Amino acid sequence: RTYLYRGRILNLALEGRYEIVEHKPAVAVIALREGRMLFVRQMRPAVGLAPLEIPAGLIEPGEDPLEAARRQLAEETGLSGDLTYLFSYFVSPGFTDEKTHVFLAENLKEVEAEAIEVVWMRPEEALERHQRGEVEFSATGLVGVLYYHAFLRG
Amino acid sequence: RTYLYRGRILNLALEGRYEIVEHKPAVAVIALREGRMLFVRQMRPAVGLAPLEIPAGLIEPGEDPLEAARRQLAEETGLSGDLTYLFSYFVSPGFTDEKTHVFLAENLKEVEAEAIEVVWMRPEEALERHQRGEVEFSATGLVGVLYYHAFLRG
Ligand SMILES: [Mg+2]
Ligand SMILES: [Mg+2]
Repeated sequence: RTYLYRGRILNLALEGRYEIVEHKPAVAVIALREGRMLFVRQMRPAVGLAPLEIPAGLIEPGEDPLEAARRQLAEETGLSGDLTYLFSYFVSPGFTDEKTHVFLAENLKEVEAEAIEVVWMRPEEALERHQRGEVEFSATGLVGVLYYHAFLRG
Repeated sequence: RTYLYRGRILNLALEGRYEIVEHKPAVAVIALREGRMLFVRQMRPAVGLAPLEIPAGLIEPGEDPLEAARRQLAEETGLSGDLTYLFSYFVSPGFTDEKTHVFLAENLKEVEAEAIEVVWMRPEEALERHQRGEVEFSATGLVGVLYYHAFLRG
């Protein structure tokens, strides 16, 4: 593997003819309260709009997935809860190695009081708005919505 | 936006301090038959392993999402079916603009008879194997699994 670029959040390398973007692993947190899911929105220059996502971020040096999940939840929403590991996925294995570890958060407590907008919304409504073309989803946002519809309903 | 690299499936640009990877949009197809979901696996140099995915691929010039979905299903699995658009998502809006359009395929018919391995598997079993750390998921594979558990069960 030969490198063409070493950046802040990514490296661009060539492995033969394959173009590979190395990227730090990430975490995402699914949280439900009173039937609303905890979504967040922020300007995303890469896409030119603010898609509906769930608390997420990169895992930093020294941190493991669970710890990063805690930090991202607190830094983006000011909350903490009991986290449980759910599953993981590669965002787009065809060109990048970014892997995302998803956690479920329960018994949320506000521990703190912005570039990131906190958007509490019933998953049913998020799905409907998307179907109506009013909002876009990030992989984490869609995963949160589908996960809810599959195992957390009522 | 200034470009540092123009490749085959991606461009690397800088928008101020933001590192942005331009990528063609993609499609993914969820298909269930006799309780098994249509997964596919292939060597993915970017991740160094073969994660569990569902039929997917890039949308080529002149093609719209629905047409690309048809092609990817036929080229990777040799099947065709009645496709319905479900939803879309940005794989990782923090650095790339790759957007994936997901479709549901029903009434599958084999129209044709490999780098891509066809893996029919009950979603329940795919989820269990993943939980056991025996298989990894791509975003498309996980989305397929969660979608099934949420709206196609029985
Ligand atoms: Mg961070
Ligand atoms: Mg193709």
